[PDB]
Amino acid sequence: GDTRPRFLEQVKHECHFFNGTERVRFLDRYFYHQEEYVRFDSDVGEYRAVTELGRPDAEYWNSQKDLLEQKRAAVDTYCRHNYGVGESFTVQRRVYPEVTVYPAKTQPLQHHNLLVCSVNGFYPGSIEVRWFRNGQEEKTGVVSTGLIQNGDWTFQTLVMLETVPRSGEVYTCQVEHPSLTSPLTVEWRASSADLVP
Amino acid sequence: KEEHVIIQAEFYLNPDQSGEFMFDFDGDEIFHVDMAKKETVWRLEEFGRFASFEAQGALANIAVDKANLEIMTKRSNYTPITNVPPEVTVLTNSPVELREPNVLICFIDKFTPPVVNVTWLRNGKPVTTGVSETVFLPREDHLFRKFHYLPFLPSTEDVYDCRVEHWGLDEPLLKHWEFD
Amino acid sequence: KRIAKAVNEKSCNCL
Repeated sequence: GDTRPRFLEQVKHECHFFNGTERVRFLDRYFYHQEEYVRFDSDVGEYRAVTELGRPDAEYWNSQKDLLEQKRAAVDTYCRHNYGVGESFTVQRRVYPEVTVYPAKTQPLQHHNLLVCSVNGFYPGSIEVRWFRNGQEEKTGVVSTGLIQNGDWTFQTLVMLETVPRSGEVYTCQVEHPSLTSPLTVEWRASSADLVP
Repeated sequence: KEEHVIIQAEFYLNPDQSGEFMFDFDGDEIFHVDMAKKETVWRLEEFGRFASFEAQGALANIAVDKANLEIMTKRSNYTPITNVPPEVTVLTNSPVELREPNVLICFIDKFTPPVVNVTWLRNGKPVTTGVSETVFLPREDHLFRKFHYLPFLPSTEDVYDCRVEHWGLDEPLLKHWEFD
Repeated sequence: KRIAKAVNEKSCNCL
């Protein structure tokens, strides 16, 4: 096979937005492999070497007046402009979660089980998932996958509750998320899965 | 604390002569440019309904990336990249139910350089039907991530693996999924 | 509406 050495250049032109577009920070960042070597930060207003590999460029670019003026205007000509273009389908994207609750294993009541609250297909990533046992919030014995990006502008998470369920108990998974216009709860009733009555 | 980040991320890699030009919003791809076809490729079709991007502009940027790479390679005395092997996870898109269409996701994370071979296997055999993949997606630590997808009909019979090859690995890396 | 492209600056070929 081909095991010749590799050499990688990256550039990242970043726009960071705070309180809508009230505050914007623009970064023009250049990398050799993973090493950032030179950067323009709009909070600074000129290029700075990040490593010694970048020193020749910070000096050279900062000596070009038209160059600096263009980068100093980027917060508007580039960042706020592109925020406006994309807002409706990015910033304002809200996709409602599909929520499924199930026991991890078919187990008779009065034995340990894991109750799974699978929260799928949602956007954006900010979410709170809570477990309740007969209306009391459970805090211990709660394990999750964390937030999983699917790569297609949706997320999922599985949030599991360790418990020993008994006949007549009602467990509830509650989701809080920006897509909701009203509350989202899904119940699992222990008496719906009484394997050995 | 910031609310959102938009990044125009690019790379050029030697000696492969491979490059990429994409935009990222909060960690998801808006689009990339197919530089062979000179075409803007939107990650979700619907993004192109109102927005546009002049794909030729990417080619100009990639030519600067190449020229810059040549310079940085010399400045570094031909210090090459250190291979960082991927972490691989296989996921389903939704809870799995027999005979209900689903999608296997192979998530390839925390690796560099951005050259990888990913093959879906059904019962050990490469699947080259109905598969899709993303371009290389940038990480905040300047490594890469990537997704490959396989629509499937769940059964008790079949098993699946995502096979990943990368210069940082000692052997092909297999991540398994089967019905439970 | 058109998405704006950021330009890349060209490193000094400081020979």
